[PDB]
Amino acid sequence: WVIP
Amino acid sequence: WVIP
Amino acid sequence: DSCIQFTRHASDVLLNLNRLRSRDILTDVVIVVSREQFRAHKTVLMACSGLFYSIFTDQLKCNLSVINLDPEINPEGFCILLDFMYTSRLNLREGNIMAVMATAMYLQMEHVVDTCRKFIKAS
Amino acid sequence: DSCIQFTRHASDVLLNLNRLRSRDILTDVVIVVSREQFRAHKTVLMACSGLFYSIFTDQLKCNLSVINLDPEINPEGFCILLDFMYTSRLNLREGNIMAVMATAMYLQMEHVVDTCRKFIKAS
Ligand SMILES: CN(C)c1ncc(Cl)c(Nc2ccc3c(c2)CC(=O)N3)n1
Ligand SMILES: CN(C)c1ncc(Cl)c(Nc2ccc3c(c2)CC(=O)N3)n1
Ligand SMILES: [Cl-]
Ligand SMILES: [Cl-]
Repeated sequence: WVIP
Repeated sequence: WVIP
Repeated sequence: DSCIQFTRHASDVLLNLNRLRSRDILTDVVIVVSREQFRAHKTVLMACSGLFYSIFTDQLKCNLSVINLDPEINPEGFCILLDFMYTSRLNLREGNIMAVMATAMYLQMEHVVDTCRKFIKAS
Repeated sequence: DSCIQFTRHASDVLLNLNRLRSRDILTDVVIVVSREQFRAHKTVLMACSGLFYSIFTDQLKCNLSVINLDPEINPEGFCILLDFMYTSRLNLREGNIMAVMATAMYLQMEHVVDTCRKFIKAS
C-alpha cells in the first residue's frame, strides 16, 4: 500500500 | 514497454 | 516466453472498467446492501472478492441479477470497497475503518483486511 | 482525496480475469476470425480495444453473443492480441509482427500499434  |  | 510487457496496461484496463461502471455499461448484477443498491460487473466483483468469486462460480447463483448481502453489512463500507475494486484506491478513514474491515472480511478481500488490521494496530 | 493505494491491485484483477477466461467462466461473447473462435468477456474487450468499445456500446450490437471480424484478420494475430488484453504481455516476433500490427490497427489498440511501428523501424 502507498500514498498515490 | 519493458522486458518483464 | 520472449514477450514484451506494457507497464500501464492493467491500470488502463481497470480505469476503463470503472468508466463502464460509472456509465452503467454492461453491468450485469445489482448488490443490495440494506436499502442501498449497487450496480456492478460480476467478473470485476469475482476478481476482487473471495465471496463474489464463490457466489458467481455457483451453477445456480451465477445466473442471478440480484445479490442481497447479510443485513449486518454497512452500505458505506460496501461503497468504499466497490470503489477500491474498480480503482485500487481505498478511502480508509478513522470514522469508517471498522465498517470497512468488517465488510472486507465478509467479502474476503485479504489485502484490505491486512491494511485495516495494521492501521488499527497503529492507533 | 486522502485514499491509500494497493500497487498490485490492477495486475491481480487482470490475472483473475485471465483465470476466468481460461476456465470459460462468465464469458459472454465469441469472436469469430476466419474458421477460428475465441471466447471472451465483452467488458475486457472494450477496455482494451477502440473497435470493441464502439461495437458493444452500440444499442443493437451490445446484445450479440457472436461477432465476426473482417475476413482479412489473421487468427494468430488476434490470438496474440487477445492474450495481451488479458495479461499485458505481447508475444511480438519477426514472423508475426506484420499480422499483429494490422490486427492492432483494426482493433484500435494504439499502444500495440506504437510498439510494432518502433520494432519495424529498428529492423
Ligand atoms: C482462487 N482462484 C483460482 C481465482 N480465480 C479467479 C478469480 Cl476471479 C478469483 N478471485 C478471487 C478469489 C479469492 C480471493 C480474491 C479473488 C481476493 C481475495 O482476497 N480472495 N480467484
Ligand atoms: C474513450 N472512453 C471514454 C472509454 N470508456 C470506456 C472504455 Cl471500455 C473505453 N475503451 C477503449 C476505447 C478506445 C481505445 C481503447 C479502449 C484502447 C485504444 O487504443 N483505444 N474507452
Ligand atoms: Cl484486497
Ligand atoms: Cl494497446
